[PDB]
Amino acid sequence: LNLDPVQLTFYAGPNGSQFGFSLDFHKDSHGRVAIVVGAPRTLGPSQEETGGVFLCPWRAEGGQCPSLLFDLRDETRNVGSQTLQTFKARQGLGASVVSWSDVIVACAPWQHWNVLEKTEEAEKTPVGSCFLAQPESGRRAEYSPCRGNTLSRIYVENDFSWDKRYCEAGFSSVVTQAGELVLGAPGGYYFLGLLAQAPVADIFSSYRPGILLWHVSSQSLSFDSSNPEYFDGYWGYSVAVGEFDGDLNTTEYVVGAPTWSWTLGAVEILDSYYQRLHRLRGEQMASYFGHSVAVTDVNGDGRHDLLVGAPLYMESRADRKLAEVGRVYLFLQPRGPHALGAPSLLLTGTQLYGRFGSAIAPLGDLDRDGYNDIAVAAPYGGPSGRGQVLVFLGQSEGLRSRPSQVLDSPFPTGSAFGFSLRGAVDIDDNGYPDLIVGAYGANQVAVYRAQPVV
Amino acid sequence: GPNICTTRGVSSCQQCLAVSPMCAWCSDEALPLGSPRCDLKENLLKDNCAPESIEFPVSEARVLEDRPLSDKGSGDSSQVTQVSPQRIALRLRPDDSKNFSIQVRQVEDYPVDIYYLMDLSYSMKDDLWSIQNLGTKLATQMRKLTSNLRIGFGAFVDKPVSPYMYISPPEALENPCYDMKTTCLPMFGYKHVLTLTDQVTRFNEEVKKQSVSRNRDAPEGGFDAIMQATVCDEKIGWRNDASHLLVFTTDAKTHIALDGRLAGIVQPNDGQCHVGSDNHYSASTTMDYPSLGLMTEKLSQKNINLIFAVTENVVNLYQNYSELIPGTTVGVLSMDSSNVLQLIVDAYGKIRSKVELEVRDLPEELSLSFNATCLNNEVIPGLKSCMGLKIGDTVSFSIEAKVRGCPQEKEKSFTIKPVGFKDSLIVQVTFDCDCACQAQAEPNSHRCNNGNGTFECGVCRCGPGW
Ligand SMILES: *[C@@H]1O[C@H](CO)[C@@H](O[C@@H]2O[C@H](CO)[C@@H](O[C@@H]3O[C@H](CO[C@H]4O[C@H](CO)[C@@H](O)[C@H](O)[C@@H]4O)[C@@H](O)[C@H](O[C@H]4O[C@H](CO)[C@@H](O)[C@H](O)[C@@H]4O)[C@@H]3O)[C@H](O)[C@H]2NC(C)=O)[C@H](O)[C@H]1NC(C)=O
Ligand SMILES: N=C(N)c1ccc(C(=O)NCCC(=O)N[C@@H](CC(=O)O)C(=O)N[C@@H](Cc2ccccc2)C(=O)O)cc1
Ligand SMILES: *[C@@H]1O[C@H](CO)[C@@H](O[C@@H]2O[C@H](CO)[C@@H](O)[C@H](O)[C@H]2NC(C)=O)[C@H](O)[C@H]1NC(C)=O
Ligand SMILES: *[C@@H]1O[C@H](CO)[C@@H](O)[C@H](O)[C@H]1NC(C)=O
Ligand SMILES: [Ca+2]
Ligand SMILES: [Ca+2]
Ligand SMILES: [Ca+2]
Ligand SMILES: [Ca+2]
Ligand SMILES: [Ca+2]
Ligand SMILES: [Mg+2]
Repeated sequence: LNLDPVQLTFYAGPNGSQFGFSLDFHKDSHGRVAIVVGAPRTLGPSQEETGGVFLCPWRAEGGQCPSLLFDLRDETRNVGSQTLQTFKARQGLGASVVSWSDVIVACAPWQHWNVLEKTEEAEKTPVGSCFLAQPESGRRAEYSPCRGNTLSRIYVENDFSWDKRYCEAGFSSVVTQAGELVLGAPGGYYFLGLLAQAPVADIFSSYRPGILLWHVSSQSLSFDSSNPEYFDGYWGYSVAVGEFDGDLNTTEYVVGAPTWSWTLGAVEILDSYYQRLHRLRGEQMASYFGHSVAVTDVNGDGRHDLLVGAPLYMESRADRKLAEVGRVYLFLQPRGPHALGAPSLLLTGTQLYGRFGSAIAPLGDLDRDGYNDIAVAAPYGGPSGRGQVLVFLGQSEGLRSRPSQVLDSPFPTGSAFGFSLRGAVDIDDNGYPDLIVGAYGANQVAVYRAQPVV
Repeated sequence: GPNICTTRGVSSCQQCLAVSPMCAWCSDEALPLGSPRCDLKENLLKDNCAPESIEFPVSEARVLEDRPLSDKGSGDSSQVTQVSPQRIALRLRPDDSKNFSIQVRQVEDYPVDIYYLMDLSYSMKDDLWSIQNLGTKLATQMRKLTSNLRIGFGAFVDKPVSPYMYISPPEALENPCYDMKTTCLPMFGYKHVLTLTDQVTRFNEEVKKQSVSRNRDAPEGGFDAIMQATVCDEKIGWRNDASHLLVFTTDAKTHIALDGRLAGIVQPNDGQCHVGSDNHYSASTTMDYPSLGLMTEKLSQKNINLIFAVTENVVNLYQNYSELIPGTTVGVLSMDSSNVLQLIVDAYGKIRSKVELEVRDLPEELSLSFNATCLNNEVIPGLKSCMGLKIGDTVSFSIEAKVRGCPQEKEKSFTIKPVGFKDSLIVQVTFDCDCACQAQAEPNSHRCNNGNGTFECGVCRCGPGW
């Protein structure tokens, strides 16, 4: 409602770097808010795409940002009569970024990995990898839970069970308030999808440079399966955390699987032990139900509610014709121990191929009426197809069926305005939560500041 | 007695006709002061109104093009008529309605294009050997139904990029089957092999030189191939006046839109042709898979009938996709594609077993109603689609147009076309709301309040500005 669409702030990065593919707010040890931005196609040392991360200080004028430097050199270690290899070429560093405390977690879902033993090999595959940084101290660490030293022959003999060679860890990410990094890996277990959890502190204290393969005893990966419903389900395309069991000492995980059960799609709520609590099933095949998930309490009963985006949902129209527009589903958590029922609300896009639901950002309380609100992106919506972000306000009964405000893309066509979102943080310290929108197609980030209500 | 035409107490000839389709207007001078000039045409002549001064438009509907339905689609330069009449002239007065008929025929011996799009992933290794004579055998079977057959061939696997593609060792790029004891082709997304031609033995010989490749993940990028085979008109070689059959065969799941992000691909599919002179899809590694809605748009745009010829283990999958892509047919494929021939013949018959009308550019104020006549002269009210038809059958529909009031523009036109058909009925509408006596009005007439008014159709109207 009260986001200022007139006086925006623009940060920008190199041309063709996809600056703004991922973003998040970041507070230093002194509470000073900044913006971390991922640029998965930034050039490395050998003039080859490797990705990069930027840490943008807050300035109402915007402008350029300094790099958050990580190691971009390929590594090699000859140990145990084997040869370990990391390949950072086109790894996509910055394809996902997230901030917790004074720590940044930038991930390269397509960093490749191989192991050589004489004439055999483990196969050069995208295990993924995440880079962790404490900017103030300069501390650095890594986390690649899917690296293995098993050879190709073994997987074949064991029928490709527990095959984490194509995890792409870091595809999606989130950090619990307790400090536990949860990575989505939609390619784990031969494209079934897995989750990988581990405390940030243990990642840092157990990491040394050059080891490549090391143990993180406190980590916890999810489990393989033989159920064909999970095949090619990309379990971990998106991830979020919340409280859905009533026990405040336990943290529950929300996981998106947009191709679960033959492209039907599903979202699953789990405990920290990956034991399934609930499962929301897609409404339409190939709609990519689960592409984006969000957790926030919208009706002000203290119980987190769940939002799921199906950007490719095809709405029904006259004369038996369908129209891809996208759709978002709202699930309100019931009082006490009960199962999440049918959707409480269906928000559907309007612009053809607009992909309404591609991103869903909790905004906090934007208008300060006591109910938290959200923002939904249509990266190719709007009358011009340039992109659109729609705001929906919370209410006692859930959300409003119509948007209170619409942000049209200030960028040219193809900017993917809204592909990434993040809100619920006050960057200018005016008492109102603000919104940052990414447009990787234009290599820019747009900051909308919330002002008092007119 | 008094009726709605008089009791309404109209002011002009235009307002008179707008009351009801039955009203009329008398523009004669010699008319009593008490007698109304807006009444039934029977009452005006009864009151000695000059016949030439009577304005009474009648809603009509006369044909302009009424070619006869062709008995054979063979021969000709596509001078084949399959819809009659092809054009009519409609005239409606306010709030009236007129009906008319249209005939549609599933012409016999109509040309056909069949493009064979085949999965050549390693899972289809034994399927290639069962279609080496398909071209000649398929010619023998379609020869019974059409004298103009053209067939072509294309193949696909998946996006040649990690993780779909094996990238180690270096030998695995040239030979994906390197770790085993066989050679297979380097991986490829989609490659056009044979343009639609009537030389069926070119199909056989091109097939006999094809071999499979090998990729990692079970779902295959066959939807990229469906898009390119649809939007690359000149390269596949679809004919303007012919049935377009796109036979899609596979034994596995398929990749869909937004899957490409597991290879670093985020760019949406633009729906444009990207098959160069090398006959390979060049946007395979840079452009995401297409969506079901975008596929439907280009399939409907190019009049392509998609046929999912998949194995038992994925029929339910593609039967559910077929429902999200109307006009699509599904058939069950044996584990070696031995029955692909009868599968096609049955699909072509099922395709031409329906006639569904479609309306384009219908004005807002116009509403249509349909009554179908399928099978043996059996009327089916409120229906605009027949089913269970056979080649050579003929159906007809009765249509009624109902206009609401009078629009601004007095001439518009819309089209009635069956789904997938070339010919169509064009309806030229003309809204007759005005009176001919308005074209001979007297602005600033001496008869109307010392020139303060206008005299038209035998009455004084207030001029502009008043
Ligand atoms: C292609 O599309 C078809 C049609 O949509 C899919 O088939 C459906 O699959 C779903 C899920 O597997 C089925 O839903 C289940 O229905 C069961 C009862 O169905 C009865 O009624 C139908 C009416 O036609 C009969 O055909 C059927 O034989 C039964 O008599 C319920 O028992 C299920 O509920 C249970 O499981 C769910 C979780 O899924 C729980 O939430 C419930 O509480 C409960 O425990 C469920 O509702 C549906 O019946 C199927 N329809 C048909 C016609 O078969 C295919 O799966 C799909 N295939 C592919 C490859 O995409
Ligand atoms: N629980 C798990 N961790 C797990 C889940 C699913 C799979 C899987 O889908 N495997 C299918 C891989 C596949 O089908 N590859 C294709 C690639 C291609 O089509 O070229 C193939 O060659 N399929 C062949 C050979 C084959 C290869 C691997 C496994 C079985 C069979 C066939 O189905 O005949 C594997 C593991
Ligand atoms: C479609 O069929 C309906 C009903 O069979 C037709 O409506 C009838 O028309 C006659 C003749 O004008 C009337 O006497 C009846 O009262 C109507 N019955 C209804 C409306 O239920 C209708 O005219 C047909 N439409 C077309 C376009 O042929
Ligand atoms: C309208 O229907 C009548 C039957 O009531 C029919 O005689 C007439 O031909 C139809 N109109 C046209 C233009 O065919
Ligand atoms: Ca809990
Ligand atoms: Ca709630
Ligand atoms: Ca609010
Ligand atoms: Ca603010
Ligand atoms: Ca594949
Ligand atoms: Mg295959």
